[PDB]
Amino acid sequence: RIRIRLKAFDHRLIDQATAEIVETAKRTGAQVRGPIPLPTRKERFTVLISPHVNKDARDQYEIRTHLRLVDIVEPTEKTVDALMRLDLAAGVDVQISL
Amino acid sequence: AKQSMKAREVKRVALADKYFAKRAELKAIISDVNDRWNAVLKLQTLPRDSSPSRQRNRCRQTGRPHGFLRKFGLSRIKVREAAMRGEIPGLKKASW
Amino acid sequence: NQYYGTGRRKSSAARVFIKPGNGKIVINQRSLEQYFGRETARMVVRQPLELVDMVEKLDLYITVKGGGISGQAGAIRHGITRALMEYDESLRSELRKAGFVTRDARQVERKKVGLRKARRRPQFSKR
Amino acid sequence: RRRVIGQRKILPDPKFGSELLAKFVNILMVDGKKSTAESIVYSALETLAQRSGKSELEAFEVALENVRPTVEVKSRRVGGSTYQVPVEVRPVRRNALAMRWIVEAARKRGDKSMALRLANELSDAAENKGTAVKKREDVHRMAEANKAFA
Amino acid sequence: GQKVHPNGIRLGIVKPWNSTWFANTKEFADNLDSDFKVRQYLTKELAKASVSRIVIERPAKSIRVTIHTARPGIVIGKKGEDVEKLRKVVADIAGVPAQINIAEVRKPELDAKLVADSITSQLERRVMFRRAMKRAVQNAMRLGAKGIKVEVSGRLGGAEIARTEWYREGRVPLHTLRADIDYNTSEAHTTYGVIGVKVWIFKGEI
Amino acid sequence: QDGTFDKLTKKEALMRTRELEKLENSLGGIKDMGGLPDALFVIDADHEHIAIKEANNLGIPVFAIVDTNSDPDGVDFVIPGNDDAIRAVTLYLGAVAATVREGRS
RNA sequence: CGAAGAACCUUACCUGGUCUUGACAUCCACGGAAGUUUUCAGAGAUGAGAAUGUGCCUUCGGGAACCGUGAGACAGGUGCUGCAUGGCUGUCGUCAGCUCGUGUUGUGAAAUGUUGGGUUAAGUCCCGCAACGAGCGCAACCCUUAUCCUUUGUUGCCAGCGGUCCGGCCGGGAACUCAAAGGAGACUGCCAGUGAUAAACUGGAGGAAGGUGGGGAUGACGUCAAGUCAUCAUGGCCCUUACGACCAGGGCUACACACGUGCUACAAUGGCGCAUACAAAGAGAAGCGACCUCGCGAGAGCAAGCGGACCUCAUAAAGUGCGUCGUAGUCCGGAUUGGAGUCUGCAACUCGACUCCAUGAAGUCGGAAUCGCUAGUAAUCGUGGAUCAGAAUGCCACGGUG
RNA sequence: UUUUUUUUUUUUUUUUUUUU
Repeated sequence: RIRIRLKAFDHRLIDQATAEIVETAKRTGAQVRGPIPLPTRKERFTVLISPHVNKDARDQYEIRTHLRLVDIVEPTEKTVDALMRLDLAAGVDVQISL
Repeated sequence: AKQSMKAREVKRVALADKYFAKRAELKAIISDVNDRWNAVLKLQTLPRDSSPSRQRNRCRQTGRPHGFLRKFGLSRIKVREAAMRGEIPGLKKASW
Repeated sequence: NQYYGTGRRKSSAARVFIKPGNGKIVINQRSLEQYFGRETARMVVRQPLELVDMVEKLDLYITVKGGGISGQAGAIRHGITRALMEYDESLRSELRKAGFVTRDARQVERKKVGLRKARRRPQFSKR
Repeated sequence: RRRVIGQRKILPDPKFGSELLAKFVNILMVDGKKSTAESIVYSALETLAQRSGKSELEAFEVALENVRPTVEVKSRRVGGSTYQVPVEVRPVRRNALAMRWIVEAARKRGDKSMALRLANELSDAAENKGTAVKKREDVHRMAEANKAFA
Repeated sequence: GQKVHPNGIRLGIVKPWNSTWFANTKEFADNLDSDFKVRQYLTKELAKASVSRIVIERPAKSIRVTIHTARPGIVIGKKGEDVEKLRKVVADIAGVPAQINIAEVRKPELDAKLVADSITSQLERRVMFRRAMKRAVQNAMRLGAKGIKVEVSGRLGGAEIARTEWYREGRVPLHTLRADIDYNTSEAHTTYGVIGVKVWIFKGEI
Repeated sequence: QDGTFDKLTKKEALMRTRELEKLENSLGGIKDMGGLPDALFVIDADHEHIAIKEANNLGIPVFAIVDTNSDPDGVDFVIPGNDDAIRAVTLYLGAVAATVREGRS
């Protein structure tokens, strides 16, 4: 139960990233988990871009900031290794640390 | 008291280990109530100005100390920009 | 084979199963009268099963995660409403005709700024 | 105010199937706590029954007959001055009002515990002696009489 | 009785940014700081044909500077010697390189700004610019638009005089986050005090 | 003339079917108006009301079937007759409607 | 009150000790390697000594980190006016808004669709009336529900069995809570009564809400010539031997007076003594800390752990079973005063904040007359948080016997 | 076209220049 806490700004990017592990870190060992979410930060966003001090111009946006547990039952090198070889996919913050 | 004692803290703040909290790791053990050597503490207490834990602090994003919100790292007057750049992530429509 | 239900009232956080026959009502490891022994609300948790002759035909097993007996006494109501809804379609009428089908959702347009009721609009006989 | 949404429906009592006994103790509460107060009022119907050794619940109505009113007087100035004008309380308000008069006597009424106040006060009611009968009868000596001045 | 930005509140909807760049957690402060300074320098270089849009992109903190002016040929120089200069003095503050890209203001008459830079130039002649103010709006309106409202506040008379004047050469749907509208400004002096002109250019409906 | 009037929401489109109900019944004989009228042919003076006032302000020709309550000095053409009902107008109109096309030549 | 800590405190002010380029920060002129450690003075600012140190490019040039003294330019403060103005917030406001691009009866302050018939709780809807329609309010996007639908199985979490050394313990699998992303389904839908088979209003098929289903929310013009004038953003105008900036002290609380806000004490629908059944709302490395050692305890120590259901702070109070008082100023009243101790601190004492034992000031149901509070809502029944080297009873928000 | 539920409540000073 080593918890690789995958996250991104968008749902689209974390989807592609977990879908590689649940198959490839599963190859000869664990039933590796990956869809299982956390308190996903669906809030509202406000930054000022008013060209002078006059009415509003604080253009309100929306976010996903979506997060999941990848879970590996044993460190078993002969099954996990593809997730450590996945280093090149920089845009997903993986928080392996436990 | 505006820019003030900054000039006095900056010259001794970074050495609070050397003044106490690593200089203590042999002689300060005996010197405690739990250990009773009565002779000792009273001759480590002399540095007075550095004497930790004491730091007047540096609110930086405000040029002077109109207070300082330790939960948030900003002055007591400063809140309203965080609705206009997100530095307080629960700053939304008020609970009253 | 078997049936099920779950509820959310005051604040339980409890479930129920149904098993084929012999007519009892347990709570994990003790009987109903042990878990609710003086709580005046103890009577309702079996009452729409006893109707349809449970004694040799149905049997009941409750489990819990927020004990809360003054809410649990009705959380079990909507729960056992669910269990029955797949055993017998006919009792949708019964459960409805006696209220057992309902769950907790209604305030009556209440206080937000200070006026007691706040949806009903300004009103006349010509103005 | 145009909607028919008004009053409180509740369930009946846990032993004998009446909204009467439920509402009765559901005034007597004075601080909430319902369940044990319903158990004390059960003991009140038993401590009533110790007067005969039969079904004295058959006498709970017989007593409350002397304590249900007809009249109530409300805030009325419609002829330039105080002008009452009772008008009747509806069929359902009849014994719900009597609880208030039983409770407002019971609160301080001096008997041997919480049940034995309501047992004795409903004994007195049965015999027309009741504090609740006297509280009723005073608004009958007052309001029901001003029916000839309205 | 309100001044109301149509711009800024709606960046993705026909009104593109003054800056679109990305700094994380710690790295925001010196970016923003420089975002006033390179802007300062650029406009005093450009003022010989102004700057309609002053577009600071930052592809890797280093700065893809994108400058709409009426006459590129004077900031290009005699071909390339001011493009060297600018790229030096806009990188210098930032500490990182700044790729100076031009654009041409496609006819100044139609623009998000240059209607205000025409009227505020006239206050440097010091004589009665009113002879030329409604005129220079109505000229630019024969070459583009469907409505415009224009406001001047300032010191526009003599000795102690400060007052404010308002004008309407067409209708103005005031905020509409679907329309082609632009709000903007420009600022003058006349040896007594400020003359600050503002515009609402109702160009088109959608 | 096609089917695209039925778009978006049916209530957003029935809002305009009510606009049809209130406008084609009130303007259905003048749906174009790319230039002004040149002459006014008319059968009332007090309900129709405005028509004779607008005409006289602009100096327009007017052809008007009228009775004993009239003011004949506000029309180019009085035609003396019973003011109302379908019998009276129908005596005059089958010549009017012919002439306004057969006279084109 | 601002003050969410008027006894280092963001300093009023009472002062005394320095100054008026001052604490902070530049452009040239000649020059410097930057700092660690005590000793004696001093209330702080600052004063007098003694030792120990010598960095990176390296054109040996120019300087960096980084410290100087000497030039000319040259530094600052909540000072309120709403009234140059823009954001912003309010109680009025969930009224279905006004006034206008044209027109024209009114010269103009009259609104000019509110008029004339009727019709609805409703500017409700049939029309009419010399009235258009132009778009910013409209039409509504929302958040949380709540019930579920797929993909799910999460420290979660346990249907049905696998071992039990009796702990979901560890095997073992996918019913559902949970966690939750994409999202989704309730409409006069069909039944009776209502009347004009309009209206809509009632009960109900059917339901997790019902006729905005609830709770948050946005809060248009019009908003008192009201604010935020103590971060606002800035036009008109401040004092500048000054409202500019360094630093140690202290004293705000008295006491006759009230008067209230906030606290309670007047005993059994109470508690008191032993024993028994169930929730959680929260905040959490300037962190929060169990088990476990020494305990009369405030309070010491050991330290697993725990970063977001794992660590911990609640073992809500009610209630329930068995005993004890016997209506009794006590057994309850902490008003408080005999002594005893503490967590920090330059600091609390004429200034607190809490603890251990002795105790015991008003106490027994107060009148007049300042508004709480209609519903899942005030009696009733708790727990948390920040300011900040920190003790608010202020307030602030959701749960639940009722 | 009977219309007494108490009689009274100090001066100021608001008031964003101006020809059009």
